[PDB]
Amino acid sequence: GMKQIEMKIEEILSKIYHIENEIARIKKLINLKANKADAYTKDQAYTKTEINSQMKQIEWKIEEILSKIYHIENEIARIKK
Amino acid sequence: GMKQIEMKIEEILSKIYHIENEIARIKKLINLKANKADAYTKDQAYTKTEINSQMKQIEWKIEEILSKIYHIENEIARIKK
Amino acid sequence: GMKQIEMKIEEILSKIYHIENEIARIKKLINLKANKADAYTKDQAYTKTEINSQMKQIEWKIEEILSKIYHIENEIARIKK
Repeated sequence: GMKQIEMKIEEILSKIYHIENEIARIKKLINLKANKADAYTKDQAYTKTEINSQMKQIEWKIEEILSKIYHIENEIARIKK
Repeated sequence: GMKQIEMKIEEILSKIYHIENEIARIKKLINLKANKADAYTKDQAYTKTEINSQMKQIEWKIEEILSKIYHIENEIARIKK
Repeated sequence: GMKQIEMKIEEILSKIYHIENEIARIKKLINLKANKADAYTKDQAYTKTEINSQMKQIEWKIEEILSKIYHIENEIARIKK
């Protein structure tokens, strides 16, 4: 009777020790994780694709401008010839 | 006396099983969390507000340029007439 | 004999109560962590440095353009004098 209880107690203590070691490992893993309060999401930041689209709009306007200037410089060269 | 100890042991074993199931769930949840080593924060990235401020300044410069170019093209047109 | 078993059961119940409190804490910590499904990383977003480089490239072009426009305006003022 006592022997059976003692055996169950030994198994219980082993399970508890194992749990305590799992919890220690979990605490270490948690500390490797980023906080919600810090990490940027779609609510805070643009994606690469979103930035690329905005930059592309600018770049087309730059190229159009350069093209207009090149034409202007040729016009001036014709006037002064 | 032995009956009461056995009952407590049953309760302990149930509690342990419950705890083990919670830990298993916890481990799976942790694995769905982003790592500090990967997640971008204010130290790594601009916000949408920061980007928007920079893009609006560029657009203002572009708007200034386009006014100057239109003016020039009209000046040239007058010289050639 | 039965007294000593009762004391080991008391120590086990104390350990379990402590563990339950650790688990409750762990769950609270996990809920403060950002999800992989939400957090932006290098796979979703540019860094400040990467944006700065792109913005510097645009700024150079704007500078080139402003210089060309200033030159052209001076050339036109001379032609019309």
